[PDB]
Amino acid sequence: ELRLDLTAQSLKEAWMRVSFQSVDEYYASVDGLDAEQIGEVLAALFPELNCYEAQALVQRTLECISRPVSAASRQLSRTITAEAVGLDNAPGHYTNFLEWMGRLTETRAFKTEHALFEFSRRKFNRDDVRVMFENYRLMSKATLLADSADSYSHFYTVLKDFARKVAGEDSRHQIGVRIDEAEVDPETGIAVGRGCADGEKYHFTALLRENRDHNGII
Amino acid sequence: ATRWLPFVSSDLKDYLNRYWAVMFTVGARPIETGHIRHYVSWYCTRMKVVLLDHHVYVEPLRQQLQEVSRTPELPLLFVNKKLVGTLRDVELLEREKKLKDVLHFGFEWRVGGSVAATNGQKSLMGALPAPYGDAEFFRGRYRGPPVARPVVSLPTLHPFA
Amino acid sequence: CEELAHKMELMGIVWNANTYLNLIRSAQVVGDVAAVEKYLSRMREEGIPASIGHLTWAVQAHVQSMIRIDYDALKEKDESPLPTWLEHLETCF
Amino acid sequence: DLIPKEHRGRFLCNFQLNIVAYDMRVVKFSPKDHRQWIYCVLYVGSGKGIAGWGRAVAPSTQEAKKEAIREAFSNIIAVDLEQEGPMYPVRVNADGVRVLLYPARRIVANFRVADILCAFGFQH
Amino acid sequence: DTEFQALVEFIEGASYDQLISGRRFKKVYDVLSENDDMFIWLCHTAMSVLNPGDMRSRLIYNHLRILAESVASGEMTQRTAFRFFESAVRSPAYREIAKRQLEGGAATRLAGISAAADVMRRMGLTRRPMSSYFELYQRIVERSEAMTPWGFPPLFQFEERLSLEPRLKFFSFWIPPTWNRAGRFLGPHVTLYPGMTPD
Amino acid sequence: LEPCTPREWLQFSHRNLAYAYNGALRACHSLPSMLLLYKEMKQRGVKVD
Amino acid sequence: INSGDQSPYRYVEERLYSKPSRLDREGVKVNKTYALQGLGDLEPLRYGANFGISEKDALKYETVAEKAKYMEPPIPYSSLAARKLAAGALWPAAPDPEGMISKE
Amino acid sequence: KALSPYAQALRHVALRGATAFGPGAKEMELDMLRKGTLPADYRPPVQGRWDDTIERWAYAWQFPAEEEQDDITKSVERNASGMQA
Amino acid sequence: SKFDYLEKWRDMYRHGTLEVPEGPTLNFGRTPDDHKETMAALVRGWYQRNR
Amino acid sequence: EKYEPWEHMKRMGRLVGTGFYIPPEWYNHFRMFPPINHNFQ
Amino acid sequence: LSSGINLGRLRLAEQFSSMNGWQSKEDPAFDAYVKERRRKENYEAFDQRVERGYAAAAKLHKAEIQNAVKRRLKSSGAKFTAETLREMSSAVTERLAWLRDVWAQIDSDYRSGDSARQETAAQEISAALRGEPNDHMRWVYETKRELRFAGPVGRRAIQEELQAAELPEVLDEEVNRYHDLKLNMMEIEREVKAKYGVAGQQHWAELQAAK
Repeated sequence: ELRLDLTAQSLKEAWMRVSFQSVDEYYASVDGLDAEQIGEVLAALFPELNCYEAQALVQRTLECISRPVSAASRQLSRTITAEAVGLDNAPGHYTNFLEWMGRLTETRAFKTEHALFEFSRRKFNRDDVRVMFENYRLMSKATLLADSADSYSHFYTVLKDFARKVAGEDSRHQIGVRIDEAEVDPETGIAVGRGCADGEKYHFTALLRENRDHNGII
Repeated sequence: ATRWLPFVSSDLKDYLNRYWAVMFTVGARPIETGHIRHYVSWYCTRMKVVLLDHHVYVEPLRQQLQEVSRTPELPLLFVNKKLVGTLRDVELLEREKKLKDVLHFGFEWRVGGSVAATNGQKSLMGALPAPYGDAEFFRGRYRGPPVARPVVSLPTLHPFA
Repeated sequence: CEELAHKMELMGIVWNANTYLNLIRSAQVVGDVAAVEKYLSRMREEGIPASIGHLTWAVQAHVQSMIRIDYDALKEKDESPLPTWLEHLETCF
Repeated sequence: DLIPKEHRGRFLCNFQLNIVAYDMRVVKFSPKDHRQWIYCVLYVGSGKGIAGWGRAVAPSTQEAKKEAIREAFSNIIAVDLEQEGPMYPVRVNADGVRVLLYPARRIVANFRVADILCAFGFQH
Repeated sequence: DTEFQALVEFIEGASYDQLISGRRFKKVYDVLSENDDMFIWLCHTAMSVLNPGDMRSRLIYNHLRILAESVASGEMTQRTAFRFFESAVRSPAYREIAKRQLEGGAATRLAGISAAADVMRRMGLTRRPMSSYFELYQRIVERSEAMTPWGFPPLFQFEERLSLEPRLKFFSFWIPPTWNRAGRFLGPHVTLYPGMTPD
Repeated sequence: LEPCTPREWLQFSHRNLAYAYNGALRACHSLPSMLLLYKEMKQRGVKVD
Repeated sequence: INSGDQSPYRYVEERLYSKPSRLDREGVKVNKTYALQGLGDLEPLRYGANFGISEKDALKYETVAEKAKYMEPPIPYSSLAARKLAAGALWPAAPDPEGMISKE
Repeated sequence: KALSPYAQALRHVALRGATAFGPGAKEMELDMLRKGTLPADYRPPVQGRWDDTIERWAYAWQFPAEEEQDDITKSVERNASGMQA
Repeated sequence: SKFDYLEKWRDMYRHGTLEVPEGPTLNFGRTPDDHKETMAALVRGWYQRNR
Repeated sequence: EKYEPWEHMKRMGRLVGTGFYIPPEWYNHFRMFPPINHNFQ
Repeated sequence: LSSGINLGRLRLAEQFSSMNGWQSKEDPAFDAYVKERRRKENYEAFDQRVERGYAAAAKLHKAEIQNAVKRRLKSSGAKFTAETLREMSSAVTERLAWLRDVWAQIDSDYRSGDSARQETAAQEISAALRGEPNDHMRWVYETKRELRFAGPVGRRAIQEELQAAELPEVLDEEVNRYHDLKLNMMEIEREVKAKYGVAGQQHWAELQAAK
């Protein structure tokens, strides 16, 4: 994916070095270059590159004029299937819709409204509520009026961290065990730990050292 | 208006056209028929069970069943003239909660994704497309609750259940 | 009649000289020269040309408008309808 | 808010009300508590074609009347007063109560039904 | 936004009380979930499965469009709208059209739903300027009416009675009074429904 | 969030904050946006993983 | 939940499925028994807003036959109904078969 | 009102003022999207092929049906020489 | 049609054949004093047409 | 049968015909595009 | 019976039944129809936010016209007939076209690029979305009542002054509806206390003491 994206960007910059879209051209989805042109230039400059990879480079270069990464459609293809959407013998229409839907899903309004949906579905905890309260508190009145114009900005400024939480396995924090820093005497390299039991009856402090030899005793 | 007559036909298609949900079985597989009966009766749908052991036209009906299901498996269920399959497929549909609809309305949800695997209410957390992918290269990604697992098999309560 | 024409539009049976003629006649029977002129303007802004029948029924809308004006409410103001009659005859000729 | 939303900005006539009956009714909430609510049935009429009848239960007379009026406006109906009444006999049977409505040149019903006919506007 | 005000009140109250309470979550959830989006999406999903060429389909399309516009503007109430909708859906012509559609390999249903989302945005039938598109994503990726073969949710109120009888054994929708021992709280005043257990 | 009470001090840790900052970086959509977050990571004592 | 002199299962049963619980949910002032607040998508679809049929209104009919006569049809669909459909909760999952094993 | 197309166009240009001849709403949305300054309020004009498809559907619900294309009796009527023979 | 005339004028403006002021000259409905602004914007055209 | 959409249309027709009720837009729109009838086919 | 009409609609049925025959280059007739539709759209179409504001304003104006006609009927005791319905609809359509041109001005300003013009368009769009009614309409109502109550030379002066302005047709009922509704006291006290401060508080204290 990185190879294809960077090659597409290199070709786009080459075209701009060498050289606005109208409504008719936008509807026709005709970019500054043609698929045949991209294929010929790629075949000329890259001999060993295979036919399938050349077709992939053509597709990616054509699509990077609209969206650089556009990795949402590839993933959404697995969630939504042609038969499910009733579009089985129309692969072109299926892919067109998948691109449309992924590029719409990537939008800020879509994330805000998904976060609102999950909040309505009650998948937040007191920590999330506190974070939302801090965001709202730091948000000011003039900023609130400014964001009310967009009508999604003020929602997003409050739900931004919860927007991360709802996107679970790709962007969710994992609160792991606490990892502190070592505390050992530099001269003698001894670490001191504590232990208790029975409240006030049993109390021990253990001094731990690294036995440079393999003869360690307690 | 006419005397009662039990229905018989040498064609599987007659059974499919006549009965909504029809299961073909034998007397040598009582447990599978009992399980499919349990599921269908739980979902309260009229169902006809036909025993092929004494049914006349046994060989015609058997070969027709085998060619339509692409397997010799006598306990077979049919809804809307389609094949839902044997007890294993019925159990699968019960697992992912598509059996209610395949019985009542006669269609399997093709939405993709499982509804059985849920921690609470059903929502879309983790469904949105991930930019650039790389759901695996966030080693400190949220991993979920600490699922527990058994140590030994805890012998099965009954050889059937 | 108006809603039948609107249903033609919404069902995709686009309007025609005959449809506009029907609308003009419907407006004329009550004497709505305003609606008749609006219908003629709609025809003109569309591609269809208005015809001598449409002009005839515009003149008929004018005669009905002359008939329909409220002479009691005009008398209570003490206003002669002669200027209105002359306006109508001027536009028709 | 007494008129439902679907009928809010549409009535061009002033309605006038009267109550068919008030009553005392006991309502059970739990086997250990029975409350004593009030039941009211009433109807509203405009005297020019639009009228309706509602009924409700509430712990108070005013609350019951409010709910009954809301139901009456929900179940409001209409007639045609070109002739100020019917033009043929209408015989209906609403599960035991058999009612005849016929044309005339006056009101030929008892006072209770004459009030309803006035609510509707049926003088003939 | 009123729903923004509700969210603000909920967060304020939860942070004040140091707990998330049933009352306040109920208030915010109701404010969030009070909207006619469900019915308008129902109606437009039904409209989607139609064919833009058939004249009967055009009549049904315009009828359902008028229905959705009326409910959105609030002129007609939800119950009356559902009666109109269930009639227009149970019609035989609609079922013939949907059955014809589901047969082909390339059905215009997806385009129908997308155009429905765009129309909802433009006509202002939504709660926020871009809510219809998340609604569409949900209807596509989650079990809804957009994923059924007919375009309406899988209930027996939207099915044919003649189609209802031969499938499920239900009678021949209240608990008979003679059944004094049915359940802990089940009684004759508790209703039942053909294809669902709302409990 | 800055730890104020001992209960939050029992949860604060730089290497663990690296997790939250990685998550925010992944959530971010633009390199210019991630630059401010990474500059703040470095300005803080957060351990870079 | 806080359970006093009764099991939590029976306590939740009373506070979910019960005449006073339903009446309080519809908004009728009762004191001894209360419904469970703010259950999101978990409250029974029978008692969700815009579904079923109002018990505050149903109090108005003295008999079940009268209720059947005068009671208008229920709303077929709702937002909570859509959530239940999406979760697959319109019909309980089938329990293990008990009609083919003996009683232990 | 009763404005002819000429006066209607003149009034249109009077109401706009040299912006009527500019790019247009869709073109400006496209330019904002490509430059990255598109408010979240706006529907992004993206995936032109699918957008055109759905718009074609929307206009398809109004598209008229061609009626009475050709009549053989009228054709026979029209050709004078054949009818004379 | 209005749109045919308007497209031809678009082409003329693009070619520089005709000149249209930047911003609306006939303006109304937005402020109480707007016909005055329209007159102020049309003075030049009216005087040139008359003389 | 009391709740049929045709009966609702008729009831609204009588309400609007009284002359003291303001019709909704959907009344005229449904007069143009009446409900879909199951009968006669 | 398979006539020209029936055959035409039968032929139109299947191409749109499928998803194939009505695409970008399949049916030239449908392509021309869509081209004309888009040609009209690109000219008569506004920007999205201005469209939303226009929708809100049009809703308000529709409601106000309907309220005016309802006021006429309630006052005169007449009954709402089909003639009244048609007059209502025609007036609403006229007002919608007028304010459509008004928001054409607004959209052109919003798209001009000039910072001040875009600013003004932004505040007016925001006001329309928040639903605050215009001040131009208030001035229109005030001027209409003044014309109603003015003598003959004053009427001629104002009428010839405004005849070219193209102001919307306002019903006497709508003007009277605007004028009749009472004026709030809290806004008045706030405005006087803001414009005069301590003098405003002293005056309002005197007024309340009078109360």
